[PDB]
Order: sequence, then C-alpha cells, then structure tokens
Amino acid sequence: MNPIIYTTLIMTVMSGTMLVMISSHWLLIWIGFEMNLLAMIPVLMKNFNPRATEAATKYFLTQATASMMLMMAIIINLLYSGQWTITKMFNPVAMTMMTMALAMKLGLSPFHFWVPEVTQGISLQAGLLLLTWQKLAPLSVLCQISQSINPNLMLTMAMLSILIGGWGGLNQTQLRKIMAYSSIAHMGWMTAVLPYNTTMTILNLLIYITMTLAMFMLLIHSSATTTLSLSHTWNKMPVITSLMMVTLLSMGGLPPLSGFMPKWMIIQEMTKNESIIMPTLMAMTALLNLYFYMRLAYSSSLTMFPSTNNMKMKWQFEHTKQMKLLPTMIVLSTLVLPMTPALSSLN
Amino acid sequence: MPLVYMNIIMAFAIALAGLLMYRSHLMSSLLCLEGMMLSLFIMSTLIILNTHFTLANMMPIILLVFAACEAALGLSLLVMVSNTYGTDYVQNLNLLQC
Amino acid sequence: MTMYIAFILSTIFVIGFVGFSSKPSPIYGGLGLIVSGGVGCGIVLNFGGSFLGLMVFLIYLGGMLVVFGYTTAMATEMYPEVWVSNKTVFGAFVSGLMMEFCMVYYALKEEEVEIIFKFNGLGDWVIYDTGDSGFFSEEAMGIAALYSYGTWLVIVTGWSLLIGVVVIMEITRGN
Amino acid sequence: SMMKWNRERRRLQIEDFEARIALMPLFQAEKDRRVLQMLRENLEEEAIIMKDVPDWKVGESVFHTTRWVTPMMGELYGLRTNEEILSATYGFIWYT
Amino acid sequence: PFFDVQKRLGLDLDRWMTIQSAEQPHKIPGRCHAFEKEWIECAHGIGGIRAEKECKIEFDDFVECLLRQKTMKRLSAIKRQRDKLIKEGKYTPPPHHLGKEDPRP
Amino acid sequence: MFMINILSLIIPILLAVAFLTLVERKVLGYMQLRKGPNVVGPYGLLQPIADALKLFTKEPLRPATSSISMFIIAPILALSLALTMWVPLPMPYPLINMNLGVLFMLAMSSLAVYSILWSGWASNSKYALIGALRAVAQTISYEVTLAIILLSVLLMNGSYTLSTLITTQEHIWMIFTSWPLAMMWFISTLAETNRAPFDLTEGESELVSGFNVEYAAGPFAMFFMAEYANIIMMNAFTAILFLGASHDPHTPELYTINFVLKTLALTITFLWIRASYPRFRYDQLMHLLWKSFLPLTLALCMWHISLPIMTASIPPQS
Amino acid sequence: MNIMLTLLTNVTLASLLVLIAFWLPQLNAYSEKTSPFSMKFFLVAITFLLFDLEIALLLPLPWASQTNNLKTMLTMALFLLILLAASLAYEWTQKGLEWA
Amino acid sequence: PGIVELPTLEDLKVQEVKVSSSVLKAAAHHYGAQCDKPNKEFMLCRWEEKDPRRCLEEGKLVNQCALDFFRQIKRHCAEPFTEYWTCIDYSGLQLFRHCRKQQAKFDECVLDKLGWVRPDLGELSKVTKVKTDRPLPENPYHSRARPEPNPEAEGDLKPAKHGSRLFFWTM
Amino acid sequence: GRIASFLKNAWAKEPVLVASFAIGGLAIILPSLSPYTNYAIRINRATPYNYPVPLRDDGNMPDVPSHPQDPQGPSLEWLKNL
Repeated sequence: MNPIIYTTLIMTVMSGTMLVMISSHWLLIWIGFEMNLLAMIPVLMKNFNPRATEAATKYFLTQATASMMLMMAIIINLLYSGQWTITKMFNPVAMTMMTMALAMKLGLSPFHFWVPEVTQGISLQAGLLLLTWQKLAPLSVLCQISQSINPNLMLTMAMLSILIGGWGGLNQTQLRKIMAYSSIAHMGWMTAVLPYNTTMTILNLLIYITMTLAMFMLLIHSSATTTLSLSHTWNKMPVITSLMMVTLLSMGGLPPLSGFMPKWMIIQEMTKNESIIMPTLMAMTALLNLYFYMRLAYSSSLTMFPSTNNMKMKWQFEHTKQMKLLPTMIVLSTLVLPMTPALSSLN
Repeated sequence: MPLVYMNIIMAFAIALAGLLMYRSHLMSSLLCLEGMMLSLFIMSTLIILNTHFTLANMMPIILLVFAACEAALGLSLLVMVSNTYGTDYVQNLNLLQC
Repeated sequence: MTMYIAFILSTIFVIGFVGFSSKPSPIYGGLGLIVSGGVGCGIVLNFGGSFLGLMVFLIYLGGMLVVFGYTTAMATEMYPEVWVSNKTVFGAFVSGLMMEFCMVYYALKEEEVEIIFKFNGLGDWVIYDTGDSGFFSEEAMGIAALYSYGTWLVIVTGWSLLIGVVVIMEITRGN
Repeated sequence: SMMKWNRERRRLQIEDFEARIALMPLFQAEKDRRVLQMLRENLEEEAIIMKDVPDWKVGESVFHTTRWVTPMMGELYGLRTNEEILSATYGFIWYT
Repeated sequence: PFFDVQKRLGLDLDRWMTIQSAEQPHKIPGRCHAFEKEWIECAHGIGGIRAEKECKIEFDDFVECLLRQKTMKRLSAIKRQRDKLIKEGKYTPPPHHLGKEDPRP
Repeated sequence: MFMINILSLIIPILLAVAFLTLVERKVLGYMQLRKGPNVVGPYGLLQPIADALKLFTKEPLRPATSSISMFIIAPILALSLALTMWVPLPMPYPLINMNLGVLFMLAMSSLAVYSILWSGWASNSKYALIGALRAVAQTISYEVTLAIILLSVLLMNGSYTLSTLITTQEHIWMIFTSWPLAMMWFISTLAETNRAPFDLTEGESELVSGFNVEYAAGPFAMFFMAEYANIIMMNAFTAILFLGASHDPHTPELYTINFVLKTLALTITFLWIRASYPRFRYDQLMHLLWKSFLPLTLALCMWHISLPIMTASIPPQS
Repeated sequence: MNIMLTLLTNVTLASLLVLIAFWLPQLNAYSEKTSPFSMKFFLVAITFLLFDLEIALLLPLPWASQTNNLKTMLTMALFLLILLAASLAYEWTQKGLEWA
Repeated sequence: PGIVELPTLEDLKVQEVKVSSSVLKAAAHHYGAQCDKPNKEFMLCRWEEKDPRRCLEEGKLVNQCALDFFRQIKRHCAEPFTEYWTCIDYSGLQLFRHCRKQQAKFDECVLDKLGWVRPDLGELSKVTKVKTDRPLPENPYHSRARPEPNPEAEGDLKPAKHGSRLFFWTM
Repeated sequence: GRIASFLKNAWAKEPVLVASFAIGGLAIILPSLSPYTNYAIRINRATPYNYPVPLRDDGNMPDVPSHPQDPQGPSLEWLKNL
C-alpha cells in the first residue's frame, strides 16, 4: 500500500470519527460510521494474509449489521418524533435497537466474539488502531444519548463484558487475543458508568487508551505476538519487558498505579447512586484480568525464560525506528494517580 | 401507524434474521444486507413523503449511496475470500478462533 | 381491490424479502431482490415519490444487484440451490409467508394489531394530506436542494465515493 | 439561438405563473368552503352512525390544541364512494 | 464528546435538516410545521428534563400530527359502527355521500 | 379504449421489426453488390413471414437442464421490456406521459441486460456464460456514458419529460447545440444495442452464437425481436432527443411522419455501420469508453452545466 | 392504473409468445437428440457501481439549476464532477483500469 | 378534548363561478388586474388567521367580485372572449402561445369597451399592500403560555471553598 | 517553451484528454467572469413559484405597491428586453 494512500485512509478513518463526534444530525453520524468502516477495512489488510482477509470480512460483516440496525433505529425515531437531532430518543424500541448496534460496534458482549478474532488476524499496528481509535465514535454517540439509555440493558452488557473479558484472557497464550479480551473488559468498565456519569466514562477511556497505546507500542518494539516471543525479550531489551510489567500492573488496576483511578472513580459514582452489588462484582471480576496480566508478567520480566543461540546476533544491532510518544504514554499510564482531581478538565 | 409501515418493518426484520442466520454462501448474506438497505430506503422515503419534510427527501439517496459503497466493499472482500479458499463458503473463515 | 394496492404491494415486498432471506442460490436471491426493488418502487410511486422509487429501479436493481449477479456468475456453484433444494429453506420460506399472513389477518381482524408497535388496519389512503403542492414536485425540489442546501452532504458523499474507489483498489490488490 | 429562446421561455413561464397567482385566491376560497362542507357532512353522518355507541362524543377533536388542523384525506373522504377516494388520493399520480 | 464545532464557528453544517420547521426550499411547509414550531418554542432553554413534562401537551399534539394514531382509531371506530348499523339496517348513507349530488367546486 | 392504444403501439412495432429484418438484409446485400431477399414475395416482402414460420416449426432443442425458470424468463423479460420502452416516447403524444420518462427508459434498458445475463447463465454452457459476462461488462460500461450524455443534453430541456423535448427543439435541432455529445450518444446507443462494431455479445465470428447459442425456434425469435425493437426504440430516442421535428398541435400527422422518417434514417445508419466497419476487440471496446469517452463526457457535462448559467439560458422547469 | 395496465399487457403478451414458442412447437413429433475462471477484471464492474453512485447524485442537477444560490450550486456540481474525474484519473494512472 | 366548531352548511353556501379552467385562464390577467383588492384582502386574511373558517366572508366577496368581472365580460366582449378560450381549451397544456391572435382581439375589445389594460410581465407577481379593518390575530397559533426560563448567571465566581474536596486532596 | 512541447506531445498522443481538460477548465473559469450569471440568478428569483402573500398596510410602506400595475414595486422590464 502506497504511503500516501495509507495516510489518506488513516485520515479518512479519523475524519469519520470526527464527523461522528461533531455532527448534530443522525444521518451524518451514520455517514461517519460508514466512512470509518470503508476506510478501516483496507487498513486492516495492509499486510495481505488469509488471516487478514478473514479478519476484515468478519469485521465488515459485524460493523455492517451494526450500522444497519443503527439506521433502522434512527428511522424509527424519525417516524415517532420527526427529529433528526442527536438528543433524547423518543421511542423505547428504537433506543434498544440503537443500544444493541452501538454495543456491537464497541465489541461489548454478547457481541464480543469478533474482537479477539479480528485482533489476532490484523497486525499489531492495525490492532492498536482498532482497539484505541475505533472505540471513540460509538462511545461518543452513547454519551450523547446517555439519558435515553435504559440502564438495565447497558449494565447487563457491561457486566457480561467484564466477565467474558476476564474469562477469555485466562485461556489465551496469544498476546493479541489477550489484548482484545482486556479491551472487552475495559469497555465493560467504561459502559458501566455511562448511565450515571459520562465524565467517568471519558476518564476511563483516556486511561485505557494510554495504557493500550503503551502496551501495543512495547509489543511492536519487541516484535512479539506470542508469550514465548515476548519471553525472549528479556535477553535482548530488558528495559522493554520491565516497562511492560509496570504497564500490565497498571492495567490490572493495582494501586498506586494510574490504572487504579478509573476503577476507583467508577466505583465512587456507582456507590453515590446506591449501586453497591454491581461495583463489588465488577471489582472482584477484575481479578481474572489481573491474573492473566500477572501470568504474562511472569513469562516476560519477573522470570527469565530460555533464549536461543541466534539472539547473540540481535545483540549487536539496535532498534532503528523510534516511537516518540511511547515514554510519555508509559509515564501517563503508570504515574498519573496523584493527579486525579484534574478529572474536572474533560468535565 | 398504517399497515404499510408494519409490512416494511417486517421486511427489515426478516432480512436481518436472514443475515444473522447464514447457511453456506456469503453472497446470500450480502444479498440480505442489500435487502435490509432497500427496506430502510422504502421506510425513510415513506416517512419523508408523508410528513412533507422537503429538505429530507435527499436522505434516502445518501442512504443508497452508502448502501452501494457497503455492497461494493462486501463483494471486494468476497472475491478475495473465494480466491483464498475456492468458494465463498462461510465455513472457510475459520482460521481465527474464539 | 384497488383500495389497498399499497398493502398488496407491501405484502409482495415482504414475500420477496422472505425469498432472498431464505438463501437459495444467489441467482434466485437476486430474483427476489429484483422483485422487491420493483415493488418498493411501486409503493414509493403510490405515495408520490416518482423520482425516488425510480432511483431504486436504476441504481439499486440495475446497479448494486446487477453486479451482485455478475459476481455470483464468476463464482459459479455446482447446483442452483432453490427453496425446495433444502428442506430448511422451503420450511423457512413457508413459515415467513405464514408469519406475514398471521400479522396481516390480525391487523385486519383486530382493528389495532400490536406486534412491537401499534398498527391500525385502516387503509393507507387515510394518512395522506389534503394540501396542494402547486406548480412543483416537492420530492424533486427537496432532492435538488442537495446542491443548494446540502453542500456539506455533497462534500462528504463525494469524498466517501473517492475513498471507496481507492479502498476497493487496495482490497483487490491481493499483494 | 438557445439563449434567446430560453429567455423567452422564462418570460412565458413568468406570465403563466402570474395567471396562476391571479386565479389562486378564488381557488383558495373554494377549497376552504369545500373542505368545511365535507367535514360538516362527515360530522352529521357520524352523529347518525354513532348515536347508539356508548361513550362516544361526536366531532370531538383528537388534538389537545384548539387550532385548525388541515384534515387528512381520511377525514374528508372517509365515508364517500370508492371512486371519489381513489380520485382524490391517486389521481395526479396515476393520470398520464 | 459532542464538540459543538458548528456552534463555536457559526457553521450550519447539518442543523438545516435537523427539524421539519426549518427553512425549506420555496417555503414549502411541512405537514406538522405548526405543531413542531410550538413544541420547539415551548422546549427552548428549559432543559430536556423539564421539557419532557412541561411541554408534554405540545409533544403529544406533534406526535398525533405525525402519526395520526388517534385520528385513525376514531375513524376506524366510525367505519366499524357504520358497517354495524348497515348490517342491522338502521342506517342509510346520505345521497351526497353515495355520490348523488355534485360536490362543491 | 386504452387497451386499444396499447395494442396499436405493440403490434405495429412488431411488424416494423419483422420488416426491419428484410430491410437490413436487402441494404446489406446492396452495399455488398448483392440483392436482398426477393424471391419470397414481391421484392422480398414475404421473407419475414417465411423466416418466422420456419423458426417456429423448427425443433425446440433445450439442453439447458438448469434453472429452466430462468431459461424461460430471459426471453420474456427481453421482449416485454423492449415493448415497454416504446410506451413513454412522445410521437408526438406519448402513450404514458411521465414526468421522468427518460429515467424510466434508462432503468428499463438497465433491466433488459438481465435477459442476456440470465439466458447465458441458464444455458449453462462455456461460450454462453463467458459471452453473457462480456455482455454485462459491455452494456454496464456504456450505460455510464449514456446517462452522463443524456443528463448533459437534458440540462437544456429543463426536465426529464420526453414531451418537452419537442418544445425545446422547436426552433433548432439540439444536435447543433451538442453534436459532440450527439456522436458519443450515437456510439453509446450502438454499444447498448449490442450492434456492430460492438456486436461482441452474439459475436458470431468469435462466439458461435453468444448468449443465444442454446436458444432456438421461438425463444431465439423473441430475442431477435427484442434486439431489433431495441434498435428502433433507441434510434427513435435519438431522433426525439437531437433531431427534433416540427409539431403542429392541430395536425400531429406531420410530426409523426417527420419522426418516423428520422428514425428510419437512423436505423438505416445502424445497418450501414454494421456493413462498413469490422468489430472492435472486447478490450478495445472498453478502452474506447472508460479511457477515451468517459473523460470528454465529464468535460462536456461541466460545460453544459456552466453554459445556461453564464448565458442566462436556464430552461423553465415546467 | 394506465401504467399498471401497460405493464400487465406487455408482460402477458411476451409470456404468451413464450408459451406459444416453448410448448406449441414442442408438440411436433420428433426423436432423441442426446445432449469458470475467477475474473479479477470484475474490478471494472465494481468501479461501475461507485461511478453509478455519482450518476445518481448528478441526476437532480436539472432541478438544481432552478435555485437562487446558483453560485453555490455550480460550485458543488463542479466539485462532484471534478471528484469523479479525479477518481477516474487515479484509477487510470494506477493501472486500475486494467480492462480485460 | 374539545369539539371542532365546523360552520353550518347555510353560511358556507355561496354563488359559484361555474366556468371551466380554460375560461378562467383566458381572463386570468384581467381578472387579477380588476379584482385584486378583494382577492388580496382574502389572501391576507387566510395567511394571518390560518383558519379557513375565519375568512369565509372574504371568500364570498372574492367570488362575488369574480362573478361581476365575468358579467362585465359577457356584457361587453362576449364573442372575442369565447373565441379566445375555445382556442386555449384545445391545447393540452392550455398554453398562451398558440392563441396570441385571439388574445389580441380580446385585449383590444376589452380595452375599447371596458378600458381594462392587461398587466405586464412581472406585475401580478408583486407583493402588494392591503389596508384592512380586521384586527391582526393576537395568537393565530393559539399557543399556550410558554414555560418560565431557568434562573441563570447569578454573579461573580469565587474559588472553591476548600479546593476539589476530592477524598484526601487538600487542593 | 517546455510547456509548448508538452502541449504538442499531448495533442499528438492524447488529444481527447487535451480536449477534456480544456473544456473543463473553461467550464470552471468562464462562469466567474461572465456578466450574465447575475442575470440568470435574477431570472430564477423572478419566477413566481409561490403566491406573493400580501402584507397588511400600516400606512408607513411607501415602497410596497397597493395594487399591481402601480409604479411601486419590482419591475421585469430587464427580462423583457433580454
């Protein structure tokens, strides 16, 4: 793929999301989603493999169904209200259909089945774009329509997403699949607070985006897609695996790392609304995510797995490409907890 | 709501169910996608014509513009799948799991 | 009988949708889609949307599915699957017609049917307005305002079509 | 040549639209009177029809607002003959 | 995250098509322009939560104009009872409704 | 009496097709120093009757053995659409007066390709399927230019209503205004009707009989009738669009005569072209359209948009 | 009803001929007569689709010429046409128009 | 809710202008030129009131003025006008172009006998003033009382009482 | 100089593209400098598609005519001369 074309496709993806987050007319929001899909599909297939084509096909089918359901919901809301504006939705059936469509776009369970497969199929960079940028538009749409959202459906989807993200990750030895299941769990965490306080969802999204950016950039730097390939990294770039361990501990939510603050604030807002059982179950279920994070850390940094003789060759050379934002992303992902009260800026 | 709205919503529901229940071929599912788009076009057109929303009579056209874009994307994927497996069968999209 | 032409057409539309939704070989599916597109054009014409309905006849029937057919032809299957070919396809086809009949009968017998929404069995002619549009086709003027009012829509749609050309090229590259 | 003829055509169109403008007020009066008479006939026949039905007000407005609402085709032509209904609904669409 | 860039820069990217009562070509009115205008004027600057109940009358009238569920229900009742009386034979439609008088021009 | 009008449109068009066959045969013969059919009837007037009867009495071979429903629908669709496309044409008063008769004819032409598409596929042969595919591409490729050229010229009409074309060309033929578009449109008609030099579909010299290789007796006759009816209809559309005719409202006969003569001239031009040039190669056909014509049509479309604005000659909408 | 009548009559006539040509001559007594490559050039077909979309977007132009904001209308119409030309030029230069 | 106040049949009975469309179109220009005042008054009433019932009397006056216009035409220019509208009736579109000579005859006769002058192009389409004694409708939409706006912008901003007051943060 | 060589080569080898680009460029440029474009706008404005709703006369509107054929108000003489 020609680099000019690649830049145009990426800018088209970003422009679709900007149209989603900028337009006050439902037709244009759906158009932005359509542009996002159209531009995204070739980006997922930058490196041509049968797995890349399969992942693109699955993603296209899922997003196409989501867009069709979304457009039907928009049409029904038009039929019953005559309003195109993104606002309170005046028909409960349209609200439910729109919620299902947006959840499917976000990969919230029980529409999660495509996330692990697509993430495994595509390369690490395409996975980064899929698991960080693509989440922005549907979350924006949900935040704008938060009041109309029936809390029961959103909460059930969030809890199921947390449970399934925790469960699936335990069984995975593929780094990309682990990241996909972690993304599912964190999306559940974000959508849990959507009915109550949207600023908490934005804060969780920002923290999750920083952590996933850091993790994916570290994986790209280490060029590892499996647990053993990452285990080999300690012999070559020990600093990389050490920072990976710290970021994993953050993703688990351990205090005092930055991963703790989104969970803490989400629990706070839910408790203020008398939700006590739900936050308790979510926090306990996060322990599965923590477990497979810890297993990855054991494999990578805390324990020294066997290397291969040919690694002595890679010792002599140095990494050619530098990802400029990786250090700052690590710092934000790990050491921003003393700075939570600044959560009033995005407010 | 008059019965025509019921019929068209039923058509969309049927097409959606057909899309969600594949049998073998991907082309049949893409046919269901195009069909759902037709239902949406007809529903939107009826709403806009009945309410005399003059400035929204173009919304059905844009919907179809992006319907054909989606169809084209679907066919562009289907050809590659067929090349890699020899058929458009859904069961060959099995390499990625979970 | 001419009082419920719209309803007859909508029923045919639903039947065609059951036809291509049961998934016979994409040839018959295409036939069902073509019939449904023509019938939707009929309904739209009845509601006063001559241009819009005609668009489906050309840019949908002779467009999106004209290539759908060209595609199936390239990927030829050994046998033309029909509704009866698979018991499930035939069974679903019959059940789909039955489902339509049940709601249709209920709507007519029960003045007010409520499947998921509330529908009144009165003929569609009731909802029509008694106003006069004068020396104008409201649909035509609304569609032509896409250039005078919907400049933003024009920009986004044109950009999407260009990026669609680029995207299709890249997807069909195949490396 | 086309420029000359099209300018003349626009002039003639302005003339015809001016004629329509001149005739419009009379048509508006006739249309308003016809609509009101049709509504009155519907109301009277409706009182005769639904006198025996319990808890049915006759001619009760379905809208909360006490403002004139343009009647739908169903109100005006609800109980007329099918030929009148077909004409009023689909005449312009079908006429060719 | 609805960055209201249109309001910040004073650009009417899509708000022209947001409502049916907005300006339309050649001032062609919508079928429910009056009701929609009333509902918007009622629900302006009072917030959605207040608007959901303090303008419920306007919204109900708007919905009725859009869908005419209640009008169709009333007309269906009228047709039902007319058919019932015709079967009982205690009603006879007037000659003008039968087409025996020329309608007013 | 409307049914009487339908029959009056249908049957004479079929008779005209039948005798157009003889006309083609004789014209091709005379341009090849030969004499057309003349034994069968005075000056060969009875030849089409003999041809039709021979075809019908001939064996009805059918080794299709696949989707016989399609193998029967394709001739039906072709003939029905060929007959229908004649309906909106104003000669000078159209049978059905549509505000958008032009787009109706475009849609019907696009649909008519499905007849070739299905016939070739349901035949389930080699030449038939591949030839049918080449057809789809050919018609599809020129459909684009056909639409653009049509839109460009109607920018002067002010509507898609065929009847107003008579008013617009009352003082001069639109060919004087848009002759480059006229040339491209004429070539486009040739491609759409699958006529030489674009007779790739049937393409007897290359493909034994093309899509109709497995069609014989009556169904082949219906395909032939549809082809020739499309030829006459497309030439009539050209005559109405560009070679306008004087219409006296009190005596429509004068316009009808003038229109019929112009359509005959254009059909004779079609036969003349079939005789003169050899057949374009499938590849060269597409090269001539997407790479050579499509551009010029875009430029002329921009020009025909701009001209009414900069010349203050925007036609009246009504 | 006129257009519906025309459609019905034409379809019935054509189908009647198909009947008299598939069954009527099939009676005549006789005897026994016994009796794909993946096209990647289908890209042309797909490009037709995306060009047919612009075709649809361009059809309203005759009525679009009747607006008072003729400047905006002309700018947007030429914008769409120039984008179509750019798409064609891109496919041409990238050898994407590899017909047959 | 309330009962619709449909007017009685007797009040809506008016003398009717029983002339075909071609007849009206033939006299359309002079009819607009002569009968403008009542027509403009009725139009203003209809557009301000937005109720067909409120302006029945103005419609009656419009119909009467049209009848007087046609009575004068019958009295003074009957035959030329009949020829004009018979010419116009033939054309399906009722075009003015085909009947220019009969139009000239009718215009000449009407200018002589009655003094009417045909309005020029772009004249009948002009927005005109109407002086009316009918009061302007106060609430033509019959709108309810608008709900009271929320209180806003109380006054100046001061720092938070003790900062964020978030858990343990002192600032 | 080299531009002339490019134009000559283009006209020799791809005349259709030269014609298309010339026509498109003229279509872009010429309307901007055409005096008659404002005339086209005025013509489109003058078409009386919708009724000219009368306005109540408050006694302070000298410019608005009280009746057609009065000297006050817009004039279409420019179109008639056109």
